[PDB]
Amino acid sequence: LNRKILINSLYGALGNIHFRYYDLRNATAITIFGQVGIQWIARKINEYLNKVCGTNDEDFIAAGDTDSV
Amino acid sequence: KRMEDIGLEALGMNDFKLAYISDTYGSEIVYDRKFVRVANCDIEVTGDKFPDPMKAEYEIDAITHYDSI
Amino acid sequence: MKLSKDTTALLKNFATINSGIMLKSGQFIMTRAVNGTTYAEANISDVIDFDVAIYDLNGFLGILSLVNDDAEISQSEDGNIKIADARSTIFWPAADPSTVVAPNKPIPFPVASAVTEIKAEDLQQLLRVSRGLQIDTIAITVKEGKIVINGFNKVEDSALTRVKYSLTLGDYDGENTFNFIINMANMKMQPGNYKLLLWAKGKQGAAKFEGEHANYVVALEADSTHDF
Amino acid sequence: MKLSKDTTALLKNFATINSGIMLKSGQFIMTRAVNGTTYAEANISDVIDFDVAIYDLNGFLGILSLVNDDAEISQSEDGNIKIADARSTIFWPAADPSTVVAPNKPIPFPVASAVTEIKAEDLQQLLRVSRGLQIDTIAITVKEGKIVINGFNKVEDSALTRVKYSLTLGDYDGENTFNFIINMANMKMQPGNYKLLLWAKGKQGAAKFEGEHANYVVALEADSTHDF
Amino acid sequence: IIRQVNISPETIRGQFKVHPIHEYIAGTAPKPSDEYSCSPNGWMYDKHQEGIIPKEIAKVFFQRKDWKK
Amino acid sequence: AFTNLPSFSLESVAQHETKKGKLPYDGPINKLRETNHQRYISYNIIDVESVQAIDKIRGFIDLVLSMSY
Amino acid sequence: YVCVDKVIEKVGLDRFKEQNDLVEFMNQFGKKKMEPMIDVAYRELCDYMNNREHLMHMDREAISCPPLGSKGVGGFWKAKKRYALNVYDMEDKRFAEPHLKIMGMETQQSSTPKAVQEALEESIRRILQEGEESVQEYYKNFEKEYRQLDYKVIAEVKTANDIAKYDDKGWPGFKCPFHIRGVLTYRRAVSGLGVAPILDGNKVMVLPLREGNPFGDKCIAWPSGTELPKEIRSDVLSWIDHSTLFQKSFVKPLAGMCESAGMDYEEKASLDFLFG
Amino acid sequence: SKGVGGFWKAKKRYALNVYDMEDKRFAEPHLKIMGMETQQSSTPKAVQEALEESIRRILQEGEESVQEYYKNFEKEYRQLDYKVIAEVKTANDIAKYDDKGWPGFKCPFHIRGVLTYRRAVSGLGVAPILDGNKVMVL
DNA sequence: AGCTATGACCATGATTACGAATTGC
DNA sequence: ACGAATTAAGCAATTCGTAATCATGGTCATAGCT
Ligand SMILES: [Ca+2]
Repeated sequence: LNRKILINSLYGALGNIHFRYYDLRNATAITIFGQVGIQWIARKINEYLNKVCGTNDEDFIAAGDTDSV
Repeated sequence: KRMEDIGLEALGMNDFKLAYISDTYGSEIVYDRKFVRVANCDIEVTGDKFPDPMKAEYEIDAITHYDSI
Repeated sequence: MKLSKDTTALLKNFATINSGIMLKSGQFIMTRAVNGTTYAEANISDVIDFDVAIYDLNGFLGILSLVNDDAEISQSEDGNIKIADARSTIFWPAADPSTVVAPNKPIPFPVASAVTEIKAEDLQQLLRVSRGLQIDTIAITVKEGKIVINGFNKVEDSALTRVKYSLTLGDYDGENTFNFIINMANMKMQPGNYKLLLWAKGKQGAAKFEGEHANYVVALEADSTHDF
Repeated sequence: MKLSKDTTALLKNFATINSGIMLKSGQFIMTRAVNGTTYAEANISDVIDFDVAIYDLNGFLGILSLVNDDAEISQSEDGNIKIADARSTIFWPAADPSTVVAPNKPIPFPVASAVTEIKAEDLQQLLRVSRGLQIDTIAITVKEGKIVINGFNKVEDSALTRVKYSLTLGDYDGENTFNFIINMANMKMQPGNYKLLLWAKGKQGAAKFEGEHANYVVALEADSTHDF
Repeated sequence: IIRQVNISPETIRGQFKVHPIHEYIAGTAPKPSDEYSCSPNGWMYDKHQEGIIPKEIAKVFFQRKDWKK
Repeated sequence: AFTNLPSFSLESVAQHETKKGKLPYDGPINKLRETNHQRYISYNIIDVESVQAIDKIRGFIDLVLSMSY
Repeated sequence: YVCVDKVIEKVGLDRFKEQNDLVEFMNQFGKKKMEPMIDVAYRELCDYMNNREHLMHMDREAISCPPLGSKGVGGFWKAKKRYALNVYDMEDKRFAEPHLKIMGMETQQSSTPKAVQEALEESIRRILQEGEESVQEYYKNFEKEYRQLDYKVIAEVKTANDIAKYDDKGWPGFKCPFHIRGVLTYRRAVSGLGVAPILDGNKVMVLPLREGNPFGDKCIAWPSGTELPKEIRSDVLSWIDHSTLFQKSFVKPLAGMCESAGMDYEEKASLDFLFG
Repeated sequence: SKGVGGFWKAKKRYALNVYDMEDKRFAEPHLKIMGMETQQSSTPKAVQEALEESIRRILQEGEESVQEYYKNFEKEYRQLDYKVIAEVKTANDIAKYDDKGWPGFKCPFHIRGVLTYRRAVSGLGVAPILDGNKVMVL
């Protein structure tokens, strides 16, 4: 839990203007790549489930947030 | 600061550029508009989304800089 | 005074138009709309010897119907109306004539551009449908040599291109074309047979419904377009 | 197609169930309530020649009552409703069939578990009395070897044991027992004599009022217990 | 206002009895004072002694009048 | 300036005062570079000339010089 | 603001063969009554306050008045900081033509389209210069000619976000504010055309459709700057309530202004012509 | 059974009858819920337990069980303790609204209750409602 | 003397924008 | 809109209450007909 709170504190720190190494480009790249990754996995799950089930254009994904889905 | 922390009023003028100017000139100043250089500028940026002044993602391609001198 | 049943039946329909009235001497009863949109006239068989302005005319009629027909109407001692019954006496306040909106002279109706007639049941059905389907404008026009009346709602259509009601009134042999617009607020005449006269010239138009007892005059909206 | 006056009365009684009732080609009409707690149907002599869905059926009937019985009702050039009389033409907006909550198919009511007959006078008295005593729940049950219908109150009595109304209905030699109840939002049948049928299974039941003109079906609430 | 009635910081001579606004607007309130001028806020302003802010305002007004002439 | 124009866009003020109309253009700004680059650069140069003209007629740089001196 | 309705009447309008003569008499009696009155008033004020000197001078800045021989009203007031004056001689600058000094109305405001702004300014000029009948005829002819104007300038424009909004196959979901419902209608109409779907945050033009439309909605919304597919655009153009927008943006301000000046912008067409 | 198994309500609002969690097979299924009223602290404790059990019945038992338990808890609600049924939201920005112990401009419900408690008896020297604390509202 | 159609009202219902409290990845 | 010296994990989301505004049901009042 100590290590986890440290790691989770890193992302919060990287968005603080008073951080020594703050760069808005870096934080926005992290978060936008998170968005793109979760939606990419969403699309891949949708396609694979459509193939395996045999039907098409069906949204099998209930809902996803960040890493969880 | 010392007069401030003892609650004693300190006179004079606080800002010092004005005091420097007053002592440096004193008399009224005669000027010619030609010698002072005024640069009138504008830029043009092309971007899909509305360009953001704060982050400036897009490139710069058109600059106009008019010099009076 | 002694007012018969027919006179009361006539002037209650007139009371529906204008609450007040200005009963003058003679055998001619007149009413005008407060906003001057409808103007009604009738001739009665009762003698009138003094003039009086009535404000709550409907209550006056309620009192009259409450009492016997041979009740006598007089100028009361307090500058008001006195109703003497066979056994009772009633007092009714007299309104100031300046506070009653009444015509100052009979209106000579000009030469009618169009002449036709409408039956009692036709007008009755028209009024009931008018209350039912929320129509507020009625257009009198021509269609294949026949004069027709249509219903339009100004609230939903200001251009009047949605036919909701339509009736055929009579034949029309001519080439002058017309389309008159009447608001439903002026269609306040009593049920009964009527003769309809239409007059139009430039931006001056009017209509007249004359029945067996009473006559009504209705203004025409400026949106009406005629070719006379 | 023309609608008889009896058809109009039946349509108005059916309008009570739902302000908007759809119509189909044929001679069988049918509807349900918005919450599905009451259903009705009828077999009328007149045959409808076109499908149409009406939203303000009460208003439509009120307008229809203003014309003669020989009025011809049919679809118009724009898919709306048009009523042609001898001299008049009524336009009515045909509603979207989707925006009317109407039953999809006629209900094949199963075999009745219980059968009796309610006289016209009984229902006529009960419906008017229920308003007087503020009775909003009325329960039919089996008592002393007979079938009787007693009314209670619910606003202050959640136990449903405070007895306010009682009515002896008939005899029943049935070993099956039950206490069915109906709210007054479901009692909308017109005065008349109806065969009353009762069905109940699993955890739900229903009651049926079949008549010489129309049939009604009413739901039975949660407290309507049956021991079959 | 600043010129005709001195509102310079140092010309405050003390407080003045404040009446309701209606008394001042209707003229019903008595004359405040003859020695020093007053304002509806109710602070005594010197009449005999000229302030500094109205002096500057008068100087700028005179310069404006001369330059407009 | 004490002038309350309906909109403070450069085109609006230049039209109101210099009475010189901007050359009309087609499409959106972002595609304007790739459609007519000549037109794009000429528009930017005109813009700078228009601000120079409003300065010349109103005479504001001289005003700020007179202020500061 | 002074000189309402008394001084001019007290003397008589008959003394003015020309509106300019009325303006000259205005100047004459203004100079007659201005300096001594204001002088003694502010003298009383400074003496009451007993200050060193008095430095407050009045000066007639703006003079408005209805044009002579016309039924126009000239000047009215709507509310605080909302007023229009038919000014003639502003700060000693005689004008050959009237100047409509307007503040607070929709004319200078850019919420309405430029055509609507021009129409509003013309209506204001009409109510202040000639009067009722001209306002009526102008209103009628503008109603006649409004239907032919481009829909790009006579329709609504609004932002669009949360395109889904619990779409549920056309179901409004979260009470589509008369423009997201139009977005849904446009999406349903263009089904099969392959056009670009509407995205979040896009500016969309909205056109209310006539009642009983095949679209199934009394409004439609397509991305602003684009046009509805001509195939469906012709249909949406046939079903337009130019009236709805007209009563929203144009009729309401005219009604408010006319009732603020004792006027009526819709002809009543009474029977009084036959009454006399 | 007749249980739904799992259901959703909105973004970050869902309830699931989890059987295994990270390769840990559970002897009996246990409820996993994120967002609804049984995790929101502001909802009352007794209400928390009641609606948590109702959610469990929804996810495992079925409609009839939900109706039966709703009727049972409707019966049970009247004779419960006052402290265990109340919203427990915090309070902030004290000087925005207070006057004579009465609500001010845009006074929230909990703050209105706080001011009413101020008017209640007072003068006993009990701890105040200074911001950062938690208060039950009734 | 009473039923009933309709205007007013008084509150009621409904929708919108904004502040606030609380989760949860 | 120039105060001027300075400082410390982030965002997306729901849900409720309050304040503003428009549409309307139940009921009362008016009244009109029988
Ligand atoms: Ca997780």
